Parts: sequence; C-alpha cells; structure tokens
Amino acid sequence: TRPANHRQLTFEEIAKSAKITVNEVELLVMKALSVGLVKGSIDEVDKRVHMTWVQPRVLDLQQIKGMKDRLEFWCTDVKSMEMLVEHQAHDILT
Amino acid sequence: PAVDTAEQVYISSLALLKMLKHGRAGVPMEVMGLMLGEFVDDYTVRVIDVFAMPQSGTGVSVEAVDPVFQAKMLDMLKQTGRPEMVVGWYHSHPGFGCWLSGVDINTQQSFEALSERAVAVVVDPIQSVKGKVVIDAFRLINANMMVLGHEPRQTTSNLGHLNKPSIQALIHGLNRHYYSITINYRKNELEQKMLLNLHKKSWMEGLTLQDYSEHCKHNESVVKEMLELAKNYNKAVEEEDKMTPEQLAIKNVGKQDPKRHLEEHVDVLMTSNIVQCLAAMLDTVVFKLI
Amino acid sequence: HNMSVKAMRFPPKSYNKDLESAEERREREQQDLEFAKEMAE
Amino acid sequence: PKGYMDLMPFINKAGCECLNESDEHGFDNCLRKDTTFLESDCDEQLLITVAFNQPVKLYSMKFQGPDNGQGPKYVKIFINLPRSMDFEEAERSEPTQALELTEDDIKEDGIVPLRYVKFQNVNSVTIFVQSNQGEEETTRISYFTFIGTPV
Amino acid sequence: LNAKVRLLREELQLLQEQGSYVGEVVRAMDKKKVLVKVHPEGKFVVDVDKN
Amino acid sequence: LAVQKVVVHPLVLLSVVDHFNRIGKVGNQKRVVGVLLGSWQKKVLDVSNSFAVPFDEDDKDDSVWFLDHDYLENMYGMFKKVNARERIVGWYHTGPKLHKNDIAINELMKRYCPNSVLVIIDVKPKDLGLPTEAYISVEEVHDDGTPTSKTFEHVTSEIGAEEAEEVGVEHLLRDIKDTTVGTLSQRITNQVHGLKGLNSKLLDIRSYLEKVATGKLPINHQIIYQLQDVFNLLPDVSLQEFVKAFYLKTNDQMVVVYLASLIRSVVALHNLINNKIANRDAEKKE
Amino acid sequence: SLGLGLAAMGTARQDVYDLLKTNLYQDDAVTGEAAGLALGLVMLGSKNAQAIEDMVGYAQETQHEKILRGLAVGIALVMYGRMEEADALIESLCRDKDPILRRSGMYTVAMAYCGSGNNKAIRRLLHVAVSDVNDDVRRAAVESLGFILFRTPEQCPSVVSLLSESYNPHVRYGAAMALGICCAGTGNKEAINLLEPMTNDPVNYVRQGALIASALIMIQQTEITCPKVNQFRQLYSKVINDKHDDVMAKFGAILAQGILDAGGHNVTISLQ
Amino acid sequence: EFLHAQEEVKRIQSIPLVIGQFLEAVDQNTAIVGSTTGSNYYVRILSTIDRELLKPNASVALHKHSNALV
Amino acid sequence: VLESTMVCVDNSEYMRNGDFLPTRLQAQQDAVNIVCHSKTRSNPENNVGLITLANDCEVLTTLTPDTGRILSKLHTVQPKGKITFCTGIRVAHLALKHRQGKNHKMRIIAFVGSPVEDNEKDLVKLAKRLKKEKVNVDIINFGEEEVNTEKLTAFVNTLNGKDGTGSHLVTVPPGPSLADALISSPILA
Ligand SMILES: [Zn+2]
Repeated sequence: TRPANHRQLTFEEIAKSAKITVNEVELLVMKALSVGLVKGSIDEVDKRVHMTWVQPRVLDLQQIKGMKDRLEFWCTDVKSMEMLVEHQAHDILT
Repeated sequence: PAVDTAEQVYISSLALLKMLKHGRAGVPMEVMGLMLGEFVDDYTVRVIDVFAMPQSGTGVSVEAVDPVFQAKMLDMLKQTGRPEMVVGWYHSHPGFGCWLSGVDINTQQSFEALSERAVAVVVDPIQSVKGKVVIDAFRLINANMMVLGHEPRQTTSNLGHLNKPSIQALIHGLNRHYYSITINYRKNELEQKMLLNLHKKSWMEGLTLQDYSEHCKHNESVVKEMLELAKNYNKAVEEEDKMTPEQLAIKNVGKQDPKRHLEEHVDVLMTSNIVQCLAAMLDTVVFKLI
Repeated sequence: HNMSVKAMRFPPKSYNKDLESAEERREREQQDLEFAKEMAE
Repeated sequence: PKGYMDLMPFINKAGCECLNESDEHGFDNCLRKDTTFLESDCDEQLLITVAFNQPVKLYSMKFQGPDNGQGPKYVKIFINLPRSMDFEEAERSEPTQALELTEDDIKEDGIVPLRYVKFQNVNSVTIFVQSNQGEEETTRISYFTFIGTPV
Repeated sequence: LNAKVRLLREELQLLQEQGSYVGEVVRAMDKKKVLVKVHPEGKFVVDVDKN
Repeated sequence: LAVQKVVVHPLVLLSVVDHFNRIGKVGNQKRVVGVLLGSWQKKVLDVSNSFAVPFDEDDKDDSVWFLDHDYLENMYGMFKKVNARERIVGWYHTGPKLHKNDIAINELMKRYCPNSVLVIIDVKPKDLGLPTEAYISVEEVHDDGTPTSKTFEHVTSEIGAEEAEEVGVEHLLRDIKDTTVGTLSQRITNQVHGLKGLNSKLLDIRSYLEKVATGKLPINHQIIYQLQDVFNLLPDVSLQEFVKAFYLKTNDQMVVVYLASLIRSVVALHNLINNKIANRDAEKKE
Repeated sequence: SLGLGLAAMGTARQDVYDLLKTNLYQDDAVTGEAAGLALGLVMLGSKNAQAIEDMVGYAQETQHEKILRGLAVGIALVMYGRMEEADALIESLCRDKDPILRRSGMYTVAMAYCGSGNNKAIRRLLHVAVSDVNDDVRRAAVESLGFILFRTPEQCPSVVSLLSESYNPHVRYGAAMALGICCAGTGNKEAINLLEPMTNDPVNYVRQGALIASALIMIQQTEITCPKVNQFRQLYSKVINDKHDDVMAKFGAILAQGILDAGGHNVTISLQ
Repeated sequence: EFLHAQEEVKRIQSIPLVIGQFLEAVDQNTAIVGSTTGSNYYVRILSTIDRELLKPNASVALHKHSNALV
Repeated sequence: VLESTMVCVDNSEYMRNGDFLPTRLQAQQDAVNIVCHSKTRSNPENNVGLITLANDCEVLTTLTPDTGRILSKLHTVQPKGKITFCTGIRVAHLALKHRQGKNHKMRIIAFVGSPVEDNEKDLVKLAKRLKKEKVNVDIINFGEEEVNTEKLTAFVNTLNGKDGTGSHLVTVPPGPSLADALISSPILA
C-alpha cells in the first residue's frame, strides 16, 4: 500500500494492523523475511522495519491503468534526456 | 570477336564472404568451389552466389571437380530460388598472392571448354586485411592466338589497366598464360545496413555503469603510472635540449617515450571518467523513483 | 590545449616531395621487369 | 493522360480470359465502371489476362478495388506470354512488375505508376492478383484500365 | 595529412622491395670498385652508387 | 538454460537476406525458413552458416505448413562434407515476429538438434535493434494449474565475425563505416542509443498496458508480476546517502579528469614549443 | 547511332529521337551506349521531361553498364547551358545509388553551368571529388570543374592545384583533365606548371591525362608564347620511344602529339 | 583514408614471417636485422611498429621475401 | 505421365478394424505398395511422397524417385488419432507446389478410411482451390463409404468440373483386399 519512499513501517503500525503485541512484531518480520514474502530489514532501536521489496500480486485493471500512467512519466523522462544528449553532443555524435 | 579488356566481374557481398570463410577454414589447402551467377553481357560477369566443393583428401592443391556433388547441389539449389548457372570457379591461395599455377590452368581449361567465358577467381584469405581483400579474376590466354602475334584481348577503354599487376602474379604466368579481369563489388543498401550490425553493442551496455571499485582502482593505478612518467618526462625535456638532431629519433629506439605514454594514459583516463560520469548522470533521471 | 594547437604553424614546405622520386621509382620497374623476365624463365 | 489516353477500345474484349472468375460477378464489371465489381470464387488469388492489338504502350493502371479489404494488395504483371498461363506460371515466374498496392492506390481517386520502360510493345498483358488487403477468401476489383498510347 | 596518407600507401610497395645485404669493406679499388665481404657469402667486388 | 548466448555471423545475415530476396522475387512470401549451422563452445552458440529449405504455410491455418525435411537432410550432408565441424544448431525465419506454428516447426527441427535454437532474422533494416532474436523451446510449468506448454524463451543474441569474415565485412563497409570518430564520441553515441533502446522498450510495455486496459488482451499475471519488480527496482536518487555518495564519487573522477587535462595542456604547450623551434630553425637556414 | 546523333546535335527531331530510343530499348550493351549518348546529343539543351524521364528511367532499369555510360553523357547533354533549370535533375542524379548515375550528375553540373563560374555548382563538385564512394565519380567531379571555369582560366590552377597532389590517382587524373579542359588553347603557364610534375606520376593513367591535358592547354603554342612547349614536345617523343613505359601512358603521349599539331597547326580548342 | 591506409599496410605482416634479431637502428625507417637464416640485412621498418620495443637483442618478425621489419 | 504424386495414407483409430483383411492399416500398406510401384513404371522420373493423415498431418517422406523408402516409413505408421482430411490435402498440396521438377503434373492420392467431419461448403471450396492449380486428388472411399459417399461426391465433381476425368472417386466395398480393386480402377490405368 505505501509508496517506495515511505516503506519504513513502525512497530506500532504492524502491531495494530496485525492485532499482535509490539514485542511479537519482530518475530513476524522474520517469518516474512525468511520465507521470502518481503525483503527488507528491522531497526529494533528505532522500532521501524525497512521493507524494500514485496512479492508481486494480482492487480486489477485500475491498478494496471495507474501502472501504465507511471510509464507515461517514465517514457517522457527518458525521451527528454535522449533529446538533451542528442542536442548537446550533436557535433560529436556519430 | 576478341574479348574486351573492359570486362568486369561482379562479386556479390554474399559470394565474397563465402570464399573468404571457405578459403580461411581450408588454409593452406587450395580449397575450391563453384561460382553461380549470370553472364549479363560481353562485358559483365555477375557472381550472385558461390558454394564450396568438398576436399576429396589431403593435399595442398586444387582437386578435380566432383560432378555428382556439383550436379546435385545445383539441382537442389534450384529448388530454393537459385536457378543460376555456373559462371566459373573460385579457389584459395593462402598467403602467396592471387595467380594461377599449372594445375589451376588445367582446371580452368575444363571450365573454358564448357563455358568460354568462365572466370577463375583466386582469393587470398591470409593476405586479405580489413578494408582490402586480395582477390583476382583470371581467364586463360590461348597459346595459339598469342604465339602468332595477337593480343589476348582488345583494349577499347582504360578500365582494365587501372590495377598494376603484382610481380608475384607476373612471375607465375600473368599476361603470358592468363589475364586478369577487373573485379567490382555489387553492394546494396539492404545488405550494407545488415552488416553494420556487426559489433553493434546492446542498448543495455550503453547505460551500464562500470564497477566503481574497479573504476577507482583503474583510476588509482593509471594516475600512479603518470607519477613515474611525469618524473621521466622531466628528464626527457632536459635531455633533448643538449642532444643532436641526428639522435632526435635514433635515441628514441628501444627506450620508452614518457610523453607518448603520458598522452595515452591521459586519453585513456579522460574517456574512462567522462563516460562513467555521463552515464551516472543519465541514469540518475532516467531511472528515478518519482 | 585548443589555443596551443590552433597556434601551431606548419611552414609552407614543398609537400609530397618526401615521397618516392620519379627517377628512383622508375628504377624498381626496370629491375622488377628483369625479375619477372628471368626468374620465371 | 498528358498526350496519352485510356485504352479499352484497343482491348479486343474477345481474347481476355479472367481465370478464377466468379459466376456472380464477371470480368465485364471492372472494365466498364458504372459501379459493380469483379470478384473471385475459388480462392483469394485472381489471374487476369488482357489482349489487344500489338502496338500499345502502357504508362499506368488504375486497379481500384473496394475498401473492406477485398481490393488487391500484391499483383503480378506479365507481358507477351506465348501459350496459356496457369496460376503456377503466374506465381513461379518473374513478373515484369510486381508492385505491391497500398490502400491509397486502391482508392477510386488513385492511379498507380508502371515502369514505362518495360512496357513498350505489348501483345497481351497477364495480371496475377496474389493477395488482397486482408484475409478475404474472395478478391474484388471495382474498376481497372490501362492509361497509355498506341505504339 | 595528404602526404601522410600518400606516404603510407607507397610504404606498402616500398616494404616489399628486397632488403640490402650488410658487408664489410676490405679495400677500395679503381673505377669505383669496392671489395666487400657479405656476412655469410664471402667476398665480392661491387659497384658504388652515384650518390 | 542450455544456451547462454547465440552468436550469429555476418555470413548468415547475408545468406538469410539473399534467401528472402530470391524466393521473394518469384512469389510474395510472408517469410522464408532455413536451417542454421554452427558449432558449440561452452554454453554460447556459434551460428556460422545456413542453407535454405523449401517451406510454405497457409496464412489462414497455422496447422497447414510444409518443410522439406528430406531436403534438410540432403543439404546437411553437403555442408558436413565441406565443413564437418558445422552441425545443425537450429533454424531461422525472416518473419518480423514469432508465429504460432513456430513451436511446431521447432519440434521438426528438434529431432536433428535436441537443443534447437530459433533465430528470427529480420530482413527489414530496423534502426535500433539487432536483426536477430534467438529463442529456445522450454517447458513453462505454470503455477495456476494450467498444463505445461511449449514456449520460446528468449536467448541473448550478438553479431560476431570470424577473422576472415570480419575482413570481408570491413571491405564491404569500407566507405560507409566512419572510423574517424574517437572512442569518447563512440561511447556517447552508445549512450544515446541506450536511451533510444530503453525508450523503445518502455513504449512497447506502455503499448501493451494500454491494450490491456481497454481489454484488447487479458491480464497475463506474469508480465504484471514482472512489472511490479521493475518499478520496485527504480532507485530513489533523492536519498541523502546516495546523493552524498554520488557527489563523493563524481568529485573523485573529476580530479582525475582535471589531472589528465592539466597534463594534456602542458604537453600541448611542449608541442607548440617544438613547432616554433622547428619553424624558427627552418627559416634561419633559408 | 553515333553518326546520327553527331549529325542531329540539338535538332530535337522526334523521328531521330524515336528511332534512337528504340535502339536504346533493345537492351544491347554495344548499341545502347551509342544510342544513349546520341539520345542526349539529339535533344541537346531541350531540357524536355520526356527525354529525361525516358533516359533516367531506363538507366535505373537496364542491367548493362555500357548503356549506363552512354546514358550518363546523354542525360547531361539534354540539360546543357540550362543554369538552375537542371537543379532538380542534379540532386536526383547525385543522390542515386548507381555510381554511373552519380557520374551523370557531375556531367550535368558541368553542362548546366558551362562557363558560368557558379560557385554553388563548384561547391557540389568539390564535395563529391573529396567525398564519394566511387573513384569514377570523383574523377568526373574534378573534370567538371573545367567546364565551369573556362571563362576564367586563371581560376582553375588554384582550386584544382591541391587536388593535383591528392592520394587518389583518379582525382589527380581529373585534376589534369580539369586544367586541360579549362585552360584549353590559352597556354596557361600556371596550369602547365601543375601538369609538368604530373607527367612523372607513379600511376600510369594520371600521366596519360596530364600529357593529353598539356596538349589541350598549349595547342598551336610556340616557344615564345609558352616556354615549355619544346620541353613537352620532346616529352611526348620520349614516352612513345620508351620501350619500358606503360602502354596507356604512351596512349596519352601519342594523342597529345595529335592535339598539339591538330588541324595542321591551324586549329585551336576554345569552349568560348 | 589515413585509417584505411594504416589498416591496409598490415598485410605486410601476413604469416609466414621469418624471425630475425634487431641489431642496430641506422635511422627512423631503416635498421640492421639478423635473420635466422644466418644473414645480416639492412632493411626498412614498418612505420606502424612501436620503436620502444626495438630494444637490442630483440626478436623481430621479418618479411619472408624482403626481410623488412614488420 | 510425368507427374508427381503424394499418398495421403490414413492411420486413424479406424485403421485397426478388420473389415479389410488382415487389417485396414495392413491392407492400405499393400495398396500403397502397388499404387506407388505403378507410378514408378509409368515414368522413371515420377515422384512419390508420403503424407500421414493423423490428427495432425505429418509429411513422412517428400517427393522422391524412390519406392523402398515409402514402405519403410509406412512400416512404422501406427494407428492413432482421428482423420483430418481438410488439412491433409492442403499440406499435401503445399508439398506439390515445391516439387523437384516443375514440369511434373499435380496428383494427390488420398486413403479416406475415416469419416470426414466437415461441412460440405468447406469440402467444396477445397476442390475449387485444387482446380485452380490443376491439382487432381485421387481418393478411394473405403472404410466408411456409407456416410462419405456424398461429401466426396461433391469433392470430385467440383474438381472434375464438367469436362475431363482429372480425378476419380473409386469406392471399393469391403471385401478381401482393396488393392485387388485398385488394379482395375482408373487410378492405375
Ligand atoms: Zn591454385
């Protein structure tokens, strides 16, 4: 659910969403990390879990449409620098 | 009806590569094959395609043409859109120039009896380098006509005397028992663009960043190399001041030139770091999370 | 580097004169003619 | 058209044989305009031969077909063929021109060029429709004629 | 640059010209004759180039 | 898999182009199919020769198709006699994309070479990509419970040339190949081509997702699984740690560039010194 | 065909054109070369599209090179002295993949710009001379410079002087021919000074072109008019009587004697 | 064309090549080499040869015909 | 005559039946051995090839001036699958278009021993396509002629048109051997 920029789950959020004790949050992440459901790390001092990867899941058409919209911005950025390098290095381009 | 000196033999891009590949693989056997094509006119001989005859056994020389291999290869090539007659034969001369030996002259006479305009193409895969292939097309000079005082061919143009005969070929019977036909190459846009894909790096390699650990170590090592070269470069400047112009170059033989190596290290390092920096900067926005 | 390279002057020497001389280039042709006219025979 | 003209009067209309013709629509429709069309029955392929007097020069043809996809796409043109021509001798032979029609050429307001150098003295013309603009098992031709001059 | 290219193509023909023997002069003679000793091939009486 | 890389030589490309041209001359052909010959080195294929075989397919039905396998055996004995080290390593076809009956043709090809590699050689001169796309037949065991099927798995392709084959290619490309461009300019052109190639790949995915959104094709659930990994792998270049590391690494290369440029300028000054000395000495004696 | 075209130069008669076009369409190498060349001669300067369309269209369809060589000269002659009216054809020919058709564009540039000194036409010729895939087009590109600068003969020995020392012998040959064509009859000492070392060129045909060009430059010229006439007059005799000289260098020397004493010392070459 | 000329001069290095010994550099383009045939020759040096490798007693490949240092 | 023929042998499940002694698979093998041998002596240049008519058609041997290789392939043919006559003729017609010598005449030999499960319209249009390429398909309606006698009737009538006996529809009733009726059939005449 959370974006890749804000994938630092605190121990309270995992405890509240999973109806588990805060002390049991840590063991829960081990099972997810060991099995392979999620990739990431645990920061026990700060009580935060740094997830970096999740198992891909089945997505609805609307979610796919949002995914395609993300490619629209990605394609624009790649095209923008393709013209930028072409324009700037036109004389030395082979 | 004397043949014209302005006659040209046109070898396709596919034909040239086949003889080069077959000739090199058969080094030093004089591996032979048949050239398929069409006698367009009295002045043009097109070689659309060639195929290689098998070597019957050991021996660095041209063997007899195998008729069963030739006939049933020609029959089976006609099925896949190649109804082209045999316009001559090709064979390899691995490194000793392009000419015809005594055995080659006899082999050509077999083709001359069937087709009077048969062409003997000799390819040197060993002496051929990038951008210049050592090739030549030969046709025999009849002894009866030349002995009585007749030129083998008429010269109505300048085209056939643009290439100066090699001394190796002139030694081995050129312009005495056989003559050379100028070879032109037929290249189209389609095949030429297709060959441009050779060594064309993948798009992944262009954006791929070199390992930063090895890049820094290479940065480290080469800069350390200039530390010694610069120290030697200073000595080279003072030495050449008090040193005679006859030894401007003789004294440079057998001793490394710090200036030359410094330029190479600078040139190597400038492209290594600029490409790595630009690739890193391009990947920063192209691959962005936002 | 660009300023220094642009400041390099080549004197207007008689170019293509350090190539093969016309008389000496003829020397090989006469000698090589006898090479083909004798070794081959 | 610029000093040349349409040449159906030269076409004898008696030595014209359109193989793979359909009983529903015959070869007469595409040579007279006035709507209607020619179509094939057995297969998408459609072989057409046209005969006329020996002195005739071809500059262009206007093989306008329909728009649904039944209009010809790849056509083979042969000239002065002794003996009859079956569908194989129109498919396994080298045509004088093998122009691959685009949708713009099929448009009734469209004229396709031919290599005029190779069409100078024509005894008869063999036309081999090999494919249409699609996968329609029958190939249709709304109109067709040769624009040129007698030799 | 043209001279560099022209010299490069002419070098290929030049490099195919046969190399020169290395000999030792015993004594000079009349009519520009010199007695030399080619390294493996004994003694010779040779001409002298006009230069 | 059994193949790590397929190397297609320029002779094969010219043979395939010629094969498509000569048969395409007599009759309009959707594609032409031949047999690829080559050797095996470790796990990289070395496709080096090819010959044409009779082939025809009805466009309406993918099931109807004929390949002259007796011709295939007869022509192999020809090439084996001339070159015994070139064995059947797969087949080729000039169709711009894959065909539904390709998995069927591969089975006929598989009996001569068990690990047959299909290389699609596009005769049309594509501007960005390589003309060759190598595929191998594998058993895709699905996790949805659907029965295992035979699918083509892509194998990376590269055009490489033998020493003598390269010699002929440079002869044919002598005029048009411009080697005057320096190494630094060549790498930047590679980066521009990398940007163009990545952009084209991204548009292909966007085009696929656009059709999926409108219902033109259904959800594959393997591409969507792959796509989530692609966007998850997109690094965050706005992190303080990465920015500081990027700045630290960029400055490390800049000083080396600065040192090399510093050495270049004085070496250039040395050359100018020699030029002026040579010019002054030449005019003094004249 | 050669006689008919030579007798119908510029007459643009349809009957001659129709007969010659029939011979060209016969696809004969020997006949087509003369028919193609005569086709341009008969329709010399007519610039009509039909002659251009027939000849250029035929040149892209015939498979015989001898026909192309005749057509290349013929196409150029149709648009002779047409100034910028040949611009459309020139870009079409110079952009062609056929080497001979590209050679026709260089010839078309020469005839559309005979003595006009058009630096735009000179700009195109010099570009092709130094940058072209085919040596024949390069040789013809330099050759066409003579037809554009013959009205200002002093201008040729400056533009073409550096091309006279190029690596490519074909450009060097054209450099000789450009001086011969442009400085024909003028006895230009600057042009003759360029040809004098070229008569000792390592490549045989470059020597032939220089010898022929020298004859064109100083035809009828005397010792007082041109100091180097006697030196070259003995040079022609030396080449002919040199048994060890290449035959085509002698071909130029024998021709050079013919041009030098042409018309019984009573004719000159002058494009103006 | 300079690159083409550099590329095309490498055919002088085509095998077979007789092996010599570098003895003395007379000038830039000429040197004295001792061929393994037992004869000392005064031959030319290919311009694309790294003269920093022409150390004394260095084995050099010579043209089988002209004995030139290639 | 100088013609190239392809035998569309059938190996469907119905070939295990003993309606023809000893087995329909064995009976048709003798049928091929005689019809293929007949085409050899009619012209030594005649071409004969094998195409199987299983669930998916499989060209066992292309056209060849050899007889023995045809039977060795037929030895390994086992009963399996259902007849697919629609695709069998086209895959056999495709090989006919790629024969050794284009001067040979089209000819296809079909061994229909299982019912053709197609509409009459598709069978009719197949005949019109073969008539376009002057292809003559010779069919023996053995096996299930009680239900194929009408579908194949439209096949040959449309191919033969109104004139010329290009193709034959000889139908052998079950008995001792269908090959014994082949030598009297116009196929071998
Ligand atoms: Zn030989």
